[PDB]
Amino acid sequence: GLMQFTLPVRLCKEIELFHFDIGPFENMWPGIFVYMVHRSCGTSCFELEKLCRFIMSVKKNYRRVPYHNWKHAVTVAHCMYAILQNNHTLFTDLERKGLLIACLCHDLDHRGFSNSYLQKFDHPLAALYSTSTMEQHHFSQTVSILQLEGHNIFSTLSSSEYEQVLEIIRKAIIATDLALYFGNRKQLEEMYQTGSLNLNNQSHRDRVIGLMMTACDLCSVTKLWPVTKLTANDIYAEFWAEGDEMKKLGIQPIPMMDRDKKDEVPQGQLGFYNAVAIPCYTTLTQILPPTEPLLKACRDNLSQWEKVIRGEE
Ligand SMILES: Cn1cc(-c2ccccc2)nc1C#Cc1ccc2nc(C3CC3)c(CO)n2n1
Ligand SMILES: [Mg+2]
Ligand SMILES: [Zn+2]
Repeated sequence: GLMQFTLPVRLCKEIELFHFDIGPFENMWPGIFVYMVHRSCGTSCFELEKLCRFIMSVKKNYRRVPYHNWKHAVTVAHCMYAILQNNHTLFTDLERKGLLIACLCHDLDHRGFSNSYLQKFDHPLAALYSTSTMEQHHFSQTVSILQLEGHNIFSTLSSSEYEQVLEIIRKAIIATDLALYFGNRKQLEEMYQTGSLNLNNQSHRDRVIGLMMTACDLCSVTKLWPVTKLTANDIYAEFWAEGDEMKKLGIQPIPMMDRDKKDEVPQGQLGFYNAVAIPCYTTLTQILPPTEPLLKACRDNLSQWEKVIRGEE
């Protein structure tokens, strides 16, 4: 009832900042997430015994892959927490509630392979879900954990609030499909610039929550350089394993996934910052001005990749 979660001082302060790293102590990550729900949503959003049981089933359903693991789930939710705390009054009670959960769940049961590798391997999930294959699976796994006994953290919501919150979570998780990001950002750019962007238009809110989801999902490019650079090793560890598997199916993988083309990593990061990360955080900053630190941190890391190329590290 009167049972606040507290963090040591350095964490209590740094968790409010966009560039926070949740640290290497896995056993503190659930405490961090509950702390964020309590401050973002209130101590009354969720029955604590249910939330804790839900967090631990979510954790169990993430796998020990190098990048798309439980640490990423909690990192992406912390970024969403920072956006919600710096844009307090722009979001409904239900949006606050759905989005942190969506972020914790957005990569449930990921195997460390792209939608592309599933389709070329001809994985059962690719016939059940022809587009956003893994992302429809992540949502399906979320609804499964919600229907386990003692796990329905949304039990107190009305029939119709429950359905809105599962619909916010479904669109939030689908939007983490980066193939959908490009179109969704282009539309958001045009609506903002011609002045048509309207946050009372539910289809516009959808778009805006989708862009936040892409921003939170890519938030490793907004950390301090030593965090960003070591995360790149985890990311390439998956991409190269998928490369290996492509070659096993008789297919030349794209260079990004070819461990034989390691040399050209720095130049490939530039591509990614310019083609994906910078545009994402630019459009997000225009629509939500208090998210600017994400843009500035991204630009700092692009500039660190330029330095890697010029032999200066
Ligand atoms: C487009 N491309 C081409 C090549 C390439 C070409 C030739 C030889 C070697 C590599 N590499 C890339 C790349 C990338 C990439 C993709 C997703 C992603 N998410 C994140 C953080 C949010 C987690 C990072 C940053 O690490 N990334 N980075
Ligand atoms: Mg994903
Ligand atoms: Zn993700």
